Formats: sequence, structure tokens, C-alpha cells
Amino acid sequence: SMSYTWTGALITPCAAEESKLMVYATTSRSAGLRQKKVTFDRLQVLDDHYRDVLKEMKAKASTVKAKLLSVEEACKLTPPHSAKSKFGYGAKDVRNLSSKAVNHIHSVWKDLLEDTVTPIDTTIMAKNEVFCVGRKPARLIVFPDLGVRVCEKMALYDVVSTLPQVVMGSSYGFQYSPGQRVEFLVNTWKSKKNPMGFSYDTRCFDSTVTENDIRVEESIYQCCDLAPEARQAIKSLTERLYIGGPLTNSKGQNCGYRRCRASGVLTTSCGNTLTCYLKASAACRAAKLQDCTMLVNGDDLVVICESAGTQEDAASLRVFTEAMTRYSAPPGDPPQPEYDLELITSCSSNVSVAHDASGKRVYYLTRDPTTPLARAAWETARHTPVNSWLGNIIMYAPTLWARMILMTHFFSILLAQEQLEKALDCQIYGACYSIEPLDLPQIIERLHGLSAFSLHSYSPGEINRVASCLRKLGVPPLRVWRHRARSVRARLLSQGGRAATCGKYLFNWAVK
Ligand SMILES: O=C(O)c1ccc2c(C3CCCCC3)c(-c3ccccc3)n(CC(=O)N3CCOCC3)c2c1
Ligand SMILES: [Mn+2]
Ligand SMILES: [Mn+2]
Repeated sequence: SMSYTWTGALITPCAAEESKLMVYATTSRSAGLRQKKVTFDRLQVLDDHYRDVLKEMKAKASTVKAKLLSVEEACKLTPPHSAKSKFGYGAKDVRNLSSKAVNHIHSVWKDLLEDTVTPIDTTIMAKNEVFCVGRKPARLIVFPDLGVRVCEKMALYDVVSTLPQVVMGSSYGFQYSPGQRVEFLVNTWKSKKNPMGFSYDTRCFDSTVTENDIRVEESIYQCCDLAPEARQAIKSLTERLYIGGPLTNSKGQNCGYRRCRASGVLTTSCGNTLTCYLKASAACRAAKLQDCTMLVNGDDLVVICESAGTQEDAASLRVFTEAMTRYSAPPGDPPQPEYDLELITSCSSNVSVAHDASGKRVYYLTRDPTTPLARAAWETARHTPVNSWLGNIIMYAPTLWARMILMTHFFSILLAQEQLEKALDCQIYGACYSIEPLDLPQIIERLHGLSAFSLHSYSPGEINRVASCLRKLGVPPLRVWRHRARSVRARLLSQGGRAATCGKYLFNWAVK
């Protein structure tokens, strides 16, 4: 069946968009191009590898006990900036236990328990995301009303935050900080006698997800020891929301129908991860890959296994890809065998090596700096809710480009505007933090360790990537950033107290 059906009505914006300040932001203007790509018929033929893997997953899920969240708990865990309801209240009302919101949520719940069939309305919007140089169309976000979103948490918050790690164990990517992710990848790589590995990523994953896939996920969730009401709400949410439903634009017009994964529901990430893990594990068996270890984050997969030889590996990956295609998930680009861990990119990131103060080799997570640099450029001119600049400083603190360029420029701009002490909103790990730039050394030490302030002797490949990136984007080269940083450092040190702590830790690398 078709992943989508369209009426002709447009995906409209709900606010003023901006598609320029080179660096561009996606808008609703491109929605049609995206719609075209994500619209197709899914063919899926399952086999005994898929069935065997599924049985093993259910047996693990069957050891999980999950509870219902109360309305009040689900309200308190609602993110503060999520879209207001159509029924007269918003996130702030939900979070402060307003009677208007609570009573509507109780009524949505009762309807979920009493009606297990009627498709539930969703809004479809174009995502506004900043990229660098052709242009990629906007991604589509599909989400139901706030009152339903609270009810999803009631039924499934305890399940989605518990079950995946039990079912997928060490392969569940979302349990790891970056250093832990690196540690898993490196320890896995080093455990093989002749390691080979590859990243896989599905072309339009959400659209490849079938009704059967979504019901298989529900059947996994129902293997949990759940309360009777949970079982009913989960079934109802599955039939009425997860398998599909109608789409409405921001102007209240009917855009069409969805028969695939919604990107804006509580189960998107856990569901996608479970479903990719299931198809990928089955595909590894068809491919007959030896001593396979998987790492899964949504539909970004890394597989590390024992090499069978060059031509053998190349053919085994073609068989892997063939099986994934049969299960409904063809790749955006065909996977390639890699014999160097550093060359495997997944979740837009890769492992690299530097050295600590003692001269010990330290592995850390990095990425191509093009998109982070472009996003930071944008947030120099405009201003956003997410502050991707600051998030990247935190998540990629050990990297050469975050330390030399991102930290330098942003502490320079903060010195210049006297806004050192002003908290900024920052979206990291699904949650919205209010971060004080002077809190950064503690945040980085906690997340990465003290060595993040002392790494040096980076790999030549990574230094050159950063250098080619600066050159391509017209930004000063690294020698300029070292000079500027000595100036930023001297400045912070003059200010004493906590600013002197930022100069000491964040810019220890710039000293002679
Ligand atoms: O000359 C500088 O001192 C400087 C400083 C910073 C930047 C940046 C960003 C780097 C990361 C931190 C935020 C600022 C850019 C830049 C980077 C990516 C995409 C667009 C601009 N650029 C490039 C840039 O703004 N342009 C426009 C003017 O001339 C060449 C390209 C920077 C230049
Ligand atoms: Mn994909
Ligand atoms: Mn992906």
C-alpha cells in the first residue's frame, strides 16, 4: 500500500519562515519535493530469519514489567515548547496541571479505551532546518494533538524508556553518551581478529515502515507485563494513530492520508530502532556475516563483523542489502565494507583518535564540521530555540573544530556583548536545557571527562577534514583561531571567578 495519499492541498506554514540569511533553511516551499520522494508502495516479504529474530525479541520483552503513568506524571514530562492543543490549552497548562488540560486529557484517555478503531487526526508541517550547500527539501513532521500526546506517555512512556535496552541490549544506540558509543564501537572493533564494518541507512525509513511493522512493534510491547488499561490504550493507539490516519495542514485543510510511520509520536524513535534492529539482525543472518555486532539509532545502523576476505565481504553486503530490501528497507546509498573504523560514519559521526596529557591514545566521537559550522553561522545572525551551536560545543567538545572554532567564536561574541552570564535555551538529547555559558567546563567534564580539555595530536585525516572545511566555507584557517583564542583566553582570565575557569579549561589548548 502507498505510504501516503495526497489531496492536493498544500503543506502550509504556521509561521514566518526564512530560507536564507551558501547556508539555507528548509521551508514549506519545498514540501512537494519531499512528498514525492516519501510517496511509494511498500513490498515486504518476511522469511524465517525475520521470524526467528522476532521470537527472541519477544522472549526478552516478556521479562519487562511496565506501568501506566498517571495523567499528572505524563503532564509533568510534557516538553515545555511543544505545540499547543486545538482544544484551548498549551504545554504550559499541561505542565502546571490546569483543569482545562487535565479534564481534556482524561477524556482523550477514556475515548482511547472506548474506541479502538477511529483514526486520530494529525497535523503535517514542514520542518525548518538549516543546512549547507543541490538543496535538500524540508522533512515532514506528523503529530497528533497535545492531549493525545500526553495519553501516549501515560500508556507507553514507561515502555519506551525501559523496553528497548532490554530487547536490544548493547546494540541500543540511545543509551550511550558519545564517549560510551565510541567505547562500544572500539571495543567491538578490537574484539575481531580481522574486523570489517559498515554503516547502513534506509532511504526514507519512516515511509518504509509498514502496517505489519507497526503491529509487530505493538506485539513486542504487548509481551510486557502491562496493566489491562495499558494493553487497551496501546492497542487503540496502534490502530488509531500508529498504523496511519488523516493529515491536516496548519490551516485546517485535509492534506491526505498516512499509512506509514508518523515522525511526531512518542514511539517513533523506539519503534524505528526496534524495527531496524529486527530487519538488520535478520539480514545479517541471510548474509551469513560472522560474529556480527550491531549498533542501532533509529535507522542508522553500524555492523561490525569478522571479514571473510575482500570479495567475500563485498558480496555479503550485497546479500545483506538484498534482504533488507525484501524486508522493505532499501538503502539511500549501498553500504561499503570498511577495514578502518575511522571511515565508518553513522548518525553523521565517526570515531577518531587523539592523545591525552600523558600521551595515551584516546578515542572520541567527531563528525564532518560543515553542518555544525553552517548552523552556528545562522545563529550568529538570527537566533533560535535550539542553539545548535552550544549543543555541538557540548556533544563534540573533544573535537578539534568545536574547541578551536566553535568555542572560540562564541566566547568571543559573548565577551563582546557582555552576555557571559545570560542563559540560553539549548536542545540536547530530546530535552530543552537553560544553559549558562559559564557552566560549560562542568558540563563538559561530566559528559566527556577532564581529558576533553587536554587532547592533542589529532589524526592527520581529521585535521585535514577540518582544514578543508574552513577553506570551503570561507572561514579563517586554524592559525587565526589559535590567535583569537589566546585573546579570548586572556580576556576571560582577566574577569576572574568563573569566567577565569572557562579561560583555563576551555582554552588551555591555545596557551604556548
Ligand atoms: O572572518 C571571520 O572571522 C569569520 C568567523 C566566523 C565565521 C563563520 C562561522 C564559523 C563557526 C562559528 C560561527 C561563525 C562563517 C561561516 C561558517 C559556515 C557557514 C557560513 C559562515 N564564516 C564565513 C563567512 O561568514 N563568510 C561571509 C563573509 O566572507 C566569507 C564567508 C566566518 C568568518
Ligand atoms: Mn534514512
Ligand atoms: Mn538515518
